[PDB]
Amino acid sequence: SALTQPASVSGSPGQSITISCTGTSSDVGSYNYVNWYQQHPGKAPKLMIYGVSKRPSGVSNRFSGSKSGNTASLTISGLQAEDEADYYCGTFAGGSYYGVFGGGTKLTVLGQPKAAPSVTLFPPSSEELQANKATLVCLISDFYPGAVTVAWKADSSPVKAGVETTTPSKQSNNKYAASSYLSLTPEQWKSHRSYSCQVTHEGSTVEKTVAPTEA
Amino acid sequence: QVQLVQSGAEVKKPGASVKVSCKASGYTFTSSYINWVRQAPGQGLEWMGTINPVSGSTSYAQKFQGRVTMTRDTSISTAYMELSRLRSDDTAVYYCARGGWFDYWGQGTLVTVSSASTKGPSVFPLAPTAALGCLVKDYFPEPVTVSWNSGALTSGVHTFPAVLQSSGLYSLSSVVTVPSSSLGTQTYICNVNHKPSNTKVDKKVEPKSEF
Repeated sequence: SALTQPASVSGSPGQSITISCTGTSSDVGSYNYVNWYQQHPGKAPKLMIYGVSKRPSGVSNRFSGSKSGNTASLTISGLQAEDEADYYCGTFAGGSYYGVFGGGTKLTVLGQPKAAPSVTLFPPSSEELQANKATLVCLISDFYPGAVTVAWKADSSPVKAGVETTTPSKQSNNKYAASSYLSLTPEQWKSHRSYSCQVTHEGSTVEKTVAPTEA
Repeated sequence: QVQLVQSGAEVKKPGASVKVSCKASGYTFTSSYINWVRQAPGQGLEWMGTINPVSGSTSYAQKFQGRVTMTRDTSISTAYMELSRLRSDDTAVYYCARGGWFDYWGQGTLVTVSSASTKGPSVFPLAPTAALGCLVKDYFPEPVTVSWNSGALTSGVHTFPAVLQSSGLYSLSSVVTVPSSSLGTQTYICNVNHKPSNTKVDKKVEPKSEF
């Protein structure tokens, strides 16, 4: 069974933050086997907490773990810049126990004011459609923290097929940029009243919409 | 110190197989399980299975049953993971980790599954302060450089990092924010360069004609 983590959490230096990991009564609710891993960009994960609350030798006492019901939680006190990383919860794997990891949580240690994304949605060009192809282009920039959720809709219905989204990458100003592309056939583009790019940042969702015709 | 060393990065075509090794040092190999986990680029950790280094007994994740094999050679303290009938979405860093708690991880083995070969982009105008741009589709490998008006236009230009598509090809967009008053009088041309394929494209971006 899946373990659910928030997509992203953030805090300022010196502050305390908590990352949740929700399972079911059959997994997290039954065993003291939830572990937490820290992963820096381009590095292998590192075990921070095992067995819900135990720290391996050498791990800072600023990291602690707990559990209540079906939710295990990692708490980091006195946030330092080096704490900025992705964090995963997972269960013990071996013997009768099958492994599972949570989806991960990006932790940002705030170094500048939070900034909402600037979103621009472009419809397929006349040239691309003439070439019997169609691509919707959703450009997301100047956001901080560097975590977003991008989703697409065909009219009011969700669409997953033909979607290619980048992971956020740091711009020269330390804010982030990301982009998402939706590939369609020219018929799919003209058959719908509209297509939408939905961008969620820090619990704020903006939806940009394009239509194939003016009336 | 406990260490798990993994074999080197590989690139495989769809349908092929890959065999990753994981060699232990700094502890007694047979005293702990070896777990296998993978991570697609920008995605999360995914468990693949566990092997008991004493018996060689295995547990495979349901998602991979039928095409994943795990073995070990205790004489050289090495565990192996072989994944067959590779797909594009098997592109990932593959890790081994020690014990049920995954308390030490190997450095990871990057496996890319692709049939992509050198290809120049197709460029499309993104008609329009106003935002206008150029869509640079389906090229391989990186990089593409984009200039505007042969380098005359630099202010307000943002060329986005490329998306690496499930097809194995890249696409990117370059956008420029300009005063909306200039749309009727100023010409905007993006100049796309893809040195690996020796392709250069100049594309005029016209304002989205009223009526």
